[PDB]
Amino acid sequence: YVQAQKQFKQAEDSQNSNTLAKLGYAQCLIARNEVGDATIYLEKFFKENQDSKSSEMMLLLGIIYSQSGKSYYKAII
Amino acid sequence: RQDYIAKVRYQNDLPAPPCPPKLLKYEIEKEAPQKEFLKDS
Repeated sequence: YVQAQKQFKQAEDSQNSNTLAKLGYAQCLIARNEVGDATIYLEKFFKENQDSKSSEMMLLLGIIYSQSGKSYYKAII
Repeated sequence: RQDYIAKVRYQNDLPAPPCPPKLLKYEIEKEAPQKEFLKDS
């Protein structure tokens, strides 16, 4: 998980257009049980890329917000 | 005062507990299946 997350970070630094690398980075953050860091990273990516049609990212955001509970409206959206 | 006999008693009695049927949590409502599902390749 640490090595895969580092490789995803290097891929992101090499080419920022690789959305799959950033989503895998978020998945690796989930793998290391870093729920809060993954949530902050996902919020940053969504606010920077509001026009991106990353359906799985929005599904993961909805699941995370449902787990949090207080952000239920964002989960609905 | 010899007049009409009538009693006034406001009714604010609390009802009995309803005990409704309990919902069953989904598989995705537990942390370990969530971890298995999100970490899918």
